Amino acid sequence: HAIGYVWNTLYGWVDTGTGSLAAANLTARMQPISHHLAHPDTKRRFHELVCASGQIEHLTPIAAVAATDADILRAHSAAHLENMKRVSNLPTGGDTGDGITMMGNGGLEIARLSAGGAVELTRRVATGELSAGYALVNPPGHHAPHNAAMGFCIFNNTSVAAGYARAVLGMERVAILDWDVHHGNGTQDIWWNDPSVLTISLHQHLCFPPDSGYSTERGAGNGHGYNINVPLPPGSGNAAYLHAMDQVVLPALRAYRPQLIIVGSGFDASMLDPLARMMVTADGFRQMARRTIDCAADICDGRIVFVQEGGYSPHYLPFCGLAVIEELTGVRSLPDPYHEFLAGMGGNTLLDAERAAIEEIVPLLADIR
Amino acid sequence: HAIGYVWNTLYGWVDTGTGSLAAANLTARMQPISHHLAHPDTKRRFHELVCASGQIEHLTPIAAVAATDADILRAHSAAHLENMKRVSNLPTGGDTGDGITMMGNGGLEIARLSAGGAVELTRRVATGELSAGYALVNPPGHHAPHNAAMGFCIFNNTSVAAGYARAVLGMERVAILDWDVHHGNGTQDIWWNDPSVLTISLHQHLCFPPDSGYSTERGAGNGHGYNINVPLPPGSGNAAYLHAMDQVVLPALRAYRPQLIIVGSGFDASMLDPLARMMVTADGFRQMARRTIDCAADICDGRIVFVQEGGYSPHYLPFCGLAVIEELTGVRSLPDPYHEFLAGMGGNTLLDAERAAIEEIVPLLADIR
Amino acid sequence: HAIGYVWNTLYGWVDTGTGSLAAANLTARMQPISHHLAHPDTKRRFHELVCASGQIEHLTPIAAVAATDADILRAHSAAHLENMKRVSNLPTGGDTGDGITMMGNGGLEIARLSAGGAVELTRRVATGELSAGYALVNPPGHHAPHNAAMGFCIFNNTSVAAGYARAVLGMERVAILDWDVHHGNGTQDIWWNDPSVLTISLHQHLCFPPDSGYSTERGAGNGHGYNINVPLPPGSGNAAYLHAMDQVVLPALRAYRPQLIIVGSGFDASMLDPLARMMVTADGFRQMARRTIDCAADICDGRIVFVQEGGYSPHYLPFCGLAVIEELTGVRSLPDPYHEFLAGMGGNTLLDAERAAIEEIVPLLADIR
Amino acid sequence: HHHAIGYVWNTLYGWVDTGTGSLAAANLTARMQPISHHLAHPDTKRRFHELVCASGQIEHLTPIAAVAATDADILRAHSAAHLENMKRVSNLPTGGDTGDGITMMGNGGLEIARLSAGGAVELTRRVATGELSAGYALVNPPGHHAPHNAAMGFCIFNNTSVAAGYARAVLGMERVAILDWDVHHGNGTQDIWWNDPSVLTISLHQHLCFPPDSGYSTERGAGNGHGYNINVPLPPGSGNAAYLHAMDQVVLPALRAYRPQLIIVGSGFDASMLDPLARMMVTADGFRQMARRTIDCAADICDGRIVFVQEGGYSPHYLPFCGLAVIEELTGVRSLPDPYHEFLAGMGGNTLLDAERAAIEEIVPLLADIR
Ligand SMILES: O=C(/C=C/c1ccc(/N=N/c2ccccc2)cc1)NO
Ligand SMILES: O=C(/C=C/c1ccc(/N=N/c2ccccc2)cc1)NO
Ligand SMILES: O=C(/C=C/c1ccc(/N=N/c2ccccc2)cc1)NO
Ligand SMILES: O=C(/C=C/c1ccc(/N=N/c2ccccc2)cc1)NO
Ligand SMILES: [K+]
Ligand SMILES: [K+]
Ligand SMILES: [K+]
Ligand SMILES: [K+]
Ligand SMILES: [K+]
Ligand SMILES: [K+]
Ligand SMILES: [K+]
Ligand SMILES: [K+]
Ligand SMILES: [Zn+2]
Ligand SMILES: [Zn+2]
Ligand SMILES: [Zn+2]
Ligand SMILES: [Zn+2]
Repeated sequence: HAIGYVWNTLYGWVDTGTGSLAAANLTARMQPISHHLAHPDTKRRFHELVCASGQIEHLTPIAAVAATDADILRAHSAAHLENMKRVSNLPTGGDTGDGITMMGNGGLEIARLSAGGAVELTRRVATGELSAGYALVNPPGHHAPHNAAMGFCIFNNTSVAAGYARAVLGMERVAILDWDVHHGNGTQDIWWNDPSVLTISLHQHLCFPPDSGYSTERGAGNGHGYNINVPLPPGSGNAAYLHAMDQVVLPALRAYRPQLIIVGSGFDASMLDPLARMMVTADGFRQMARRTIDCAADICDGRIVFVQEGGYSPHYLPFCGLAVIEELTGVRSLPDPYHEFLAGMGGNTLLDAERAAIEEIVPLLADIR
Repeated sequence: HAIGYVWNTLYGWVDTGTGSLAAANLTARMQPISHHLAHPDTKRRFHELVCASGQIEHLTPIAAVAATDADILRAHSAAHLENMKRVSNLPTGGDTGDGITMMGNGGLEIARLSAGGAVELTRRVATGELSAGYALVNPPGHHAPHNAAMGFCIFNNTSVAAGYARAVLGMERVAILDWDVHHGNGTQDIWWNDPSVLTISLHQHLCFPPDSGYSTERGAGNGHGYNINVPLPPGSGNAAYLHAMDQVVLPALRAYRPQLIIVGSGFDASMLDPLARMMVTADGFRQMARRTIDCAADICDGRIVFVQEGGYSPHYLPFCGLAVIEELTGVRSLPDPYHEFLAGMGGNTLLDAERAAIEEIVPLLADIR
Repeated sequence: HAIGYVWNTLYGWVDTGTGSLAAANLTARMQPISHHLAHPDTKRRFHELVCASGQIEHLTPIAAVAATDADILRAHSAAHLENMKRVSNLPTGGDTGDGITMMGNGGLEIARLSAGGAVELTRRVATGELSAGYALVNPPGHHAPHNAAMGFCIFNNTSVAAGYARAVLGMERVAILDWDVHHGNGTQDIWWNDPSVLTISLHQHLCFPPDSGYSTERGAGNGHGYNINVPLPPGSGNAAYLHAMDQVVLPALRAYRPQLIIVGSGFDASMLDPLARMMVTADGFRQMARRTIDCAADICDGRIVFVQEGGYSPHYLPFCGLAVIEELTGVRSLPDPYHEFLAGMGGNTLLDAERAAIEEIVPLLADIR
Repeated sequence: HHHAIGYVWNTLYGWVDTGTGSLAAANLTARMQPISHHLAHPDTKRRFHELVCASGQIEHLTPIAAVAATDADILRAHSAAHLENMKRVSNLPTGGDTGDGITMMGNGGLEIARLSAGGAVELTRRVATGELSAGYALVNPPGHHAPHNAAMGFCIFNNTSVAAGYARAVLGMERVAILDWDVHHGNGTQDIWWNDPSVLTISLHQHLCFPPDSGYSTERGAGNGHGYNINVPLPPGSGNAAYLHAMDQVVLPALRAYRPQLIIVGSGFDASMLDPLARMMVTADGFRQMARRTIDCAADICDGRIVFVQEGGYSPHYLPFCGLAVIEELTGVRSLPDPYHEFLAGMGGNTLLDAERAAIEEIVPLLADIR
């Protein structure tokens, strides 16, 4: 039991610009605002709560090491890397291609530290120095496919980490479990043809991106059957999420027998998130983390690495993230002060449409060898 | 003919404090934040868009007139009025009662101007000077019952306005249609025994408060049948809302034949709102407004007054509000720049559970004489 | 009689980006920040106080009308106008030339409204519809010379107004009195050879720009003697400023007999300004305004137009501006709540070095015909 | 190429709730509109901390955890009555002002005030007794305006006096110096040690900037403490030349005469060229030279024992570079330019003006009475 924790100051310095989502735009009458939806303060407040709560005293700080060009090229194209260097070199940075993904001047340095934080924690868990950990990285990763930045993501951090373990550590099988509320299309893309990385995405159906995350997207060639999408309807809460964990996610992991589990740990499924419509509470994320850590203990010697994805409530995300940290440390010392306010809103009964969405995926488990 | 518009600078000066929802609290480790969820910038950004878009050139600006004690006592108890001016007269103000509802020293001035904005616009529409209008007030109203402040609401603005229309203008029947995503419990309470003010609330079921808004809440005594709740499931979008408008709301208004329609116009049912889980877009709000305004044209010579309630997306609320203003002016000159991004997310299909929730209410129409 | 007042919502929407002064830059480790020093909220808070104080009920609101190409060319070169059109048309705008003055895409719209606010107010004062007024414009103007943007100024608003007054309003003489704390180098340049616009600048010596504002800069050719710089030492307060008004500025205006006085009204000489080291309080600005308005009454039928320049204290600038507005309206209804706090800090004694700096300018007065 | 340099930051220093006003509270009747960042908002000091980390300076520092100041610690500098009153405000559901109408605190805010004073104490404990050579305690809230019996001017407890008190009573040092270069007069520190020659208190400040009624050169202490308080009031517009002249002519000679066993620096950066709360012209290079001179003095006279403790400073833009310059002088690692250097160097302040010279000359005769 030693739990690694990655925070780098520059994770809080990501420049999301002066827009809300896209850039500010006078002709469209999109007024500038101080905090873009993805502003780094949300994740910084999570870090600061980790410290102020005293959880930091039970964690082993791990320094990020910047990802090299060669590290990035394991997961991404040369053109993509060149384009990110171009944008980062501009005097005020700029949009990276999709119109909602700003990088500041010099912001490539932070993207390298974000991917490198995930890699470094993976490395140190795999040696046995650490039993597990949480890499509280920013910018996020899971939307970025081989040849682009997308959806606030510059490089696919979890895929860079999985690529490292496969290339360097002699790991035959790795699983990436993504519970960010948005479809992990980038991760799905990168490993589409590859059975050596089982990619699972639990998400709100068609939330982002628009035309993806269907359960019929199962990979190709040798990789067919090694991508599992679990699209859930808007309004799904703890009961639906936990049913999905018990009926689909955990059985998939046990069938596949990964040697390492990487969690794309977003908190944008929270009850208070502006960028999705789900009803998960901190206690829901707690139970999700507890189940996944316990699964890792059973099947891969406890080797589990959490890597921050999205989440957009500066108010509530810190308590969602703290719950996961407490499940790693085993020190449960602070309440969720929003518990009683949120518990009365619902989401804790499994609805028939939620049950049916999960049942659609159960047959795909038979094809995991 | 002429459309009134109320904005007062002090609506943007409401001091929501340094907490997120409740106050910042060091022992709970709730870190202070610049913008409380209910910070006035959200509604100020709506006002600024009304101006910057050119909509202000098609509106007649109407100054708020502070609500008198006489005005406030038509909706509220003598003890409540005394208690707010007791609280406002305290050296730094204080707690109105529920732990999420601030008032500053002299913050009664803003509460009076908010209610008075609704009254003054009502007076000018109901007397025939204006055809209709929008009062972009703050603080909001609909959670304040006869004897208390609640859920960010000091006085029940729409009920103060309805009370004025009844007692001063001699209207025999008024309807208040509340499409803020939270249950209008305050409005329901005030008029509970009174068939002369038909109160309708469309809302996310049990979102806030956690214990009201059931469709069994129908009024009492002579008021029985003149309160209609339409609780909707989380995830409901444009399709559910428009189905509710056509199957329940418009028929209720036609059966009742109000001489004035007041709309409690919240935008917290929007797709990007943190404080509910609904999926309405600016186009949904546009169609809701168009339907209600056309109903008013048919049954009460177009006498319709919109009064701002909640809504918590500083990014997207301005476009939701602008769409409603455009339906009043008839000048549709600015695209919603979020439309394509949000359209893909859904909410645009009437789901069986949404339809069933609305169908439960249809039999209640028979009792509206 | 009537006092005109210009505010346009877009003046508050100028996007100053994510840096402090220059852009954020990660190599330099200049961390992004929400409010650039020149963020438009400072001027917006002045506008909001004009309204909240009740001064707006004593003012005649005057809509800004976009400055035309012909208007701009009375102060600037064809090349500069075309370059601003070029930068504003770029997909995400850009650098206007100096590395720090930026325009967003379509930002030319705001620059035209800023200059056009000054023009429209000037027209309506000159015709006698209004006796005087205040144009609370943004972006500012006085650093922009004939052939460039500079120091966050796109067009020289007061020179566009002066040029309009000369060519369209028939005025043979105009004076521009600039009491922004920084040297009005742009205004000086534009009218350098022209005795028909007397240009006066009171400023902190070498504050910005670093190499101009010496009292030896007196114009050339027919314009020799018709530019007057009054550089003052850091730490100069109410005593120095009022002595400079009494000994130099008012005598210059009286000797010149302008038909209109345009004031470049900055408040960055205030006691709490980050971007200069001067000690002027709201009462100092009040007295400067009272004196200049009274001078206008004596020499040009009261024709005086105030046009906003700089000022960077969001806390205190609103009260400095309000004091000027109160001298225009004659309604003195709110105290400066900082009065006692700032009065104790000094600046209210004429120091020998301050007296000496002002006495250096006196011989230049003899040459004004 | 350096010995161990202690550094104190605690997350809660960044969580001090300064409210919704500018200076005093927001006030509707006065028409003081609410604002996100109060002048004294903790982000300014947090931006300094984050630059220490992002610049790589943190790799050359020894992080030292704050230890909460105990009642006994606070009572070496303050009255029992003052300690008791800070508890009450700290219990209020949203906190409140503590006395003077500009000194906001929270429910629980005493926790942070104890951690601020305790950061100064803990660094002092480790520097004295030789574990560390020197250090910087980047604390918040600040200290120097709080006198024996009150909170004042954003200060709850007098952090540097709590540290000096510990050094005197617990470590048994006979002589301590507190050098305060925050731009405002250190009236609280002056008050606490007024009668006491065992703590030499020096304050460089803008004359009558804050408070409005103190900091004259005739305030020299009383009784056995007569001659062991030295004020150097300077005129508005004073810059690097004035401050370095003051260091060379008054401050450093005073320290050499007094022979303190420990030098505590009340390290504010509100004398900077871009500060809203004073009218001085010091640049980061100025603060660099001031720090270099003071550390070298400590090396000469008290075995290098020097503890910097954060006081004021209100430019979130520029303060981090001023603070970083001081940190670089402690580590000897000079890896980042001041990006404002050229912009500010043209503004002046680097020539000694006659009135500046005169203000400093007035104080030189007081050096004769330091025994
Ligand atoms: O955490 C995340 C980020 C998700 C996400 C990112 C960006 C989104 N984009 N929105 C817009 C809005 C308006 C116009 C164009 C695009 C939508 C979702 N996913 O994991
Ligand atoms: O627009 C609205 C918003 C209603 C609303 C009402 C109550 C809320 N309070 N939440 C909390 C959270 C934590 C602790 C106590 C209370 C938050 C939002 N009504 O229309
Ligand atoms: O009110 C004003 C302020 C003008 C002003 C002009 C230029 C400025 N440039 N500042 C920098 C700062 C850092 C690096 C380069 C340049 C900063 C302020 N003019 O009237
Ligand atoms: O760093 C500092 C700043 C001190 C400071 C002290 C007192 C201050 N008082 N401000 C006001 C302003 C308005 C009304 C009452 C009081 C403002 C600043 N001291 O070291
Ligand atoms: K795969
Ligand atoms: K996912
Ligand atoms: K009723
Ligand atoms: K409702
Ligand atoms: K001239
Ligand atoms: K000037
Ligand atoms: K002493
Ligand atoms: K001092
Ligand atoms: Zn996401
Ligand atoms: Zn609501
Ligand atoms: Zn200026
Ligand atoms: Zn200070």
